[PDB]
Amino acid sequence: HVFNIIGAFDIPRFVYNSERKKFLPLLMTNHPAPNLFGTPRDKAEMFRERYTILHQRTHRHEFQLKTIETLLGSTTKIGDAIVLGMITQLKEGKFFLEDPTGTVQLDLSKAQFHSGLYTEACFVLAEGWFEDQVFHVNAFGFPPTEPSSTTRAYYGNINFFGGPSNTSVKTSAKLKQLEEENKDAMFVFLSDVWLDQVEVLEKLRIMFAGYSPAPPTCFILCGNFSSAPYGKNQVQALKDSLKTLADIICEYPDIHQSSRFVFVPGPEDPGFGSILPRPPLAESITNEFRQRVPFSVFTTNPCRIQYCTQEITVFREDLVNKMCRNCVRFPSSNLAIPNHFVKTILSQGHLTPLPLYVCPVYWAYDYALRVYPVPDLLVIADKYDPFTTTNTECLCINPGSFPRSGFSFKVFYPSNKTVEDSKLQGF
Amino acid sequence: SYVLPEVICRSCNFCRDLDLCKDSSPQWLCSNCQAPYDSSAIEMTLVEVLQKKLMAFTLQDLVCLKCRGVKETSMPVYCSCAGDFALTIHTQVFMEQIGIFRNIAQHYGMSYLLETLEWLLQKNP
Ligand SMILES: [Zn+2]
Ligand SMILES: [Zn+2]
Repeated sequence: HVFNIIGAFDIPRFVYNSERKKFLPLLMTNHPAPNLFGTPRDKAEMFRERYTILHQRTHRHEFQLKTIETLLGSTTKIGDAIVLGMITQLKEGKFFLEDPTGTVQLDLSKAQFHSGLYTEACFVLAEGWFEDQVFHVNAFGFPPTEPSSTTRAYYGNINFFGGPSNTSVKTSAKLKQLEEENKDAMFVFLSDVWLDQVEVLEKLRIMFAGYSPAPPTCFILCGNFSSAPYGKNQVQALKDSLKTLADIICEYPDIHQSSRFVFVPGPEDPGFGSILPRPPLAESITNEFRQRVPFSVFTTNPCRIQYCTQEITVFREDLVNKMCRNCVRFPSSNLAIPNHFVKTILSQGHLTPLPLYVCPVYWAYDYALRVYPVPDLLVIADKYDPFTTTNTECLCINPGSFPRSGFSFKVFYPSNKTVEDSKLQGF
Repeated sequence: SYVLPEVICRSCNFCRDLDLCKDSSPQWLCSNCQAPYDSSAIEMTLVEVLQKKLMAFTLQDLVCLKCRGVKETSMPVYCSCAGDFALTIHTQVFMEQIGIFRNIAQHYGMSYLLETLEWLLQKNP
């Protein structure tokens, strides 16, 4: 009840009801259950839900939005209009705006953008005028982000996050107590831990030695556990590497006996890593390691971690480059890319606010990639430079690629929501 | 039968497609030299074949049953007609693929491929 690891495929599914205006448990609805191989309808619902979660959220912030069918209908020029829709590039350079009621040709040639990383498939609030079946946009913006407190105020204490509890953990004065008492609680995040590289192993030793006098609550080691996924034989190389890691962890009894280890797999690791959510590394691959290090769990990607009253979502993906390669335009340089980036993820309330061809997702399981309600800590382990930002009450960090960031990693003290950094390059 | 396009013999570099159902001896020998193909390699290639096909399925085009028009948007549940969109890559055909692959695994001691297959099945009641 104090520390739970929730896999993507165990995330409680909720369906929004536009009528009762509430989120209902899957079995409490007439909505078909999810399967890996979905139906054409499922593929459509994927984006409908993405639109619906934003619509519902946006309708409460309050401006008068117009649907697209409303515009496509009109026989006259609609001077002013703000529409919530998804940007799609049907033809190169030709952009359109889509919503449940229809699609409309977009003219963004004179549009201005608020901060954020605007990409193909992002939902936006487009303000402008309409005439002759074309929507001329003056300004693009993102639907306003709704903080946890607000979501909780409207919907109650539904446990959207998942885990043992049947009610939100942010409403447990008991866990709040424990959370504030355990000031030494600490989570260490690393990414691209290439176990096949000698230097990576040497730096993990230094980390274990340095943490022995005060072993962290948990080490979250993120994916791409091999610097070389070409291989003389991939699966066995990974199994061998884990043997070495287990040996090193066992050589530091203080860490071995106190610290929990969580392994979040990357897109290049064995398994179906290129479609999300992806399952954990195969048990045949990890059995041996788990026998020597019983306090470990190999989870999905993304995955959710619940610690006392705090929600932590972890996602390993080279997301920033995907977003950049699919941008409508470059954001203004008066704000750093990670700040634009985080605004996007939270405003979209989704980890992969991109097209399926860019971020393949099992249609029926898209809801598992949601970032709403906003969590306490969002970890996007990316090969992109490390960073720590704070948007809408949510701490968002990226420890970066361990082997390529001078062996940098991030530390999170839950007691007072503080984030710290370390770098072992010089050793 | 089931063929793997151009498998390479690590011993002599001889390249040729390999029919897994027709070229067994439980092993697969190179045609040129008679070195046995690394089962481990075959297993992994089969796995990748499942991935590539699982990917093809996830990104497949959708067609209208009334007009043969490919879906060009994301949200519409129906077509400009009132026609329904249908899979261009079928679930049934994928399952069959899994049956074949599941057999080869059962017969050649490919525990890893069995695992992936099993998961692939468990997530589709
Ligand atoms: Zn040969
Ligand atoms: Zn049609």
